[PDB]
Amino acid sequence: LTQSDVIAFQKEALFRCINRRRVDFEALRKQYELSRRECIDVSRKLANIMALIVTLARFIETFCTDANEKQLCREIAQGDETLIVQRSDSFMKLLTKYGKPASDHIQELTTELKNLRKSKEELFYENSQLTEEISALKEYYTNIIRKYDRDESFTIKRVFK
Amino acid sequence: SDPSEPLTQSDVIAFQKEALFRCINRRRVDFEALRKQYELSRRECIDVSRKLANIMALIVTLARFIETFCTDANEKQLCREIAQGDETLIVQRSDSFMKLLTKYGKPSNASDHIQELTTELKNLRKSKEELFYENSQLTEEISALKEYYTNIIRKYDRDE
Amino acid sequence: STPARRRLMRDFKRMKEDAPPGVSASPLPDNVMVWNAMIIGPADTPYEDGTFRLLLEFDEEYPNKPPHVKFLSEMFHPNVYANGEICLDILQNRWTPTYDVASILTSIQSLFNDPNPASPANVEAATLFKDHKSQYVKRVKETVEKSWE
Repeated sequence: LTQSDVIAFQKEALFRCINRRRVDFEALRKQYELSRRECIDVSRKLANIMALIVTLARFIETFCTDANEKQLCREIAQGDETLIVQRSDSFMKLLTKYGKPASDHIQELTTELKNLRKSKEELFYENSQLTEEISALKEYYTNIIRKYDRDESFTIKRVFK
Repeated sequence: SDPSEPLTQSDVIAFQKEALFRCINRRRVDFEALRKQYELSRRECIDVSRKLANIMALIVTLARFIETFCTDANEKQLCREIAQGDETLIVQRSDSFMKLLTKYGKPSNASDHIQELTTELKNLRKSKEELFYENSQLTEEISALKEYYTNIIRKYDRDE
Repeated sequence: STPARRRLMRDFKRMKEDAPPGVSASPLPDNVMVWNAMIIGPADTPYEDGTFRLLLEFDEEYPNKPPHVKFLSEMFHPNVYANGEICLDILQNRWTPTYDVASILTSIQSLFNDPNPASPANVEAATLFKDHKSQYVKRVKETVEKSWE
């Protein structure tokens, strides 16, 4: 655990420790990958039902005559899960109220598409940058720790002057 | 042994043990850093899945009402299947369910146009939402890893 | 007896008095003529911290002719044949009898640091050096760790 205690440890046992760590790491890594795959799955599932509901709130917003109705629809489109549940009852109350089966409007709809298009292109760019950063970061910090360990190694300094 | 001496047989095994520790330490730091990224992913799975059960409840509610306002058998069938609470069916029928909402939620050729438009909007939002959740998870991971290495580096710093 | 064994002996005193950092070498107590050596992989190279052992085989035409030098330890380097032979110019085409065992070993660590893909002995390593640098440093690193036995 410390360099002095390693000098105290025995040299075959250090190899056995290295392979204990290698196989523990491989376990942990298959575990990490399973976890991430689940997390991506639930997140895309959530992303999809949220997309359904905030898109719904915008159209039902368009059909509301009451200031409060429009307020609820807009707060829902904000896309916060907690608020969405809480306002769910009033939103259905609103949907029941307005469910009973021009030019400028399509213009807005396509404006929002382009804005989102631009938002998604950006979000993708920043995701790419974030992944790069994690990798850079693990590498940067590991390097500093390697250097610290080398600088407190005495065998090193006596082998090299 | 003194530096003005040729490296002896004990010296070689000593250097190798110190190198062995440094290898162990590196694989141990890398492993505990992985430990933290995994514990974080587990917490986020718990959180997103709580959120998904809740919003699926909302979807099931929505599906019962649109089921009620349906004229054609196929529509009623889709609504009932969604009201079942299946997570894969909602993904697949996301477009047809959205079209059903737009058709019944509201009191010629322009209506069909606005339906096409808002289905596209829902799908761009689904993408924006995925990318938003993934970017949030990514930044939580960067934050956790910074907090992990910084602490080891500071233990070393006080070990002057 | 001869001047060759005495030139080997001057090389020894050289190692004892001025041992270059991260190298060691000594001939068998009986046979001045054969030498155990070892290089340590310098810092900041992918061979970092390795403890590679080396055999030098001399004869009676030295310092005129160099010894034959081969790594004993398992190796992975573009300038190393699968049998230890080393593709170094100072040994194959630019030798000078002024060179001693110390100078020879120092040049080999210089090579651990500067792989020469232009005279590739081991193909796999000269390629991985250029195509898949991460797979290369992984291969070399498992080499370094087996060297510790």
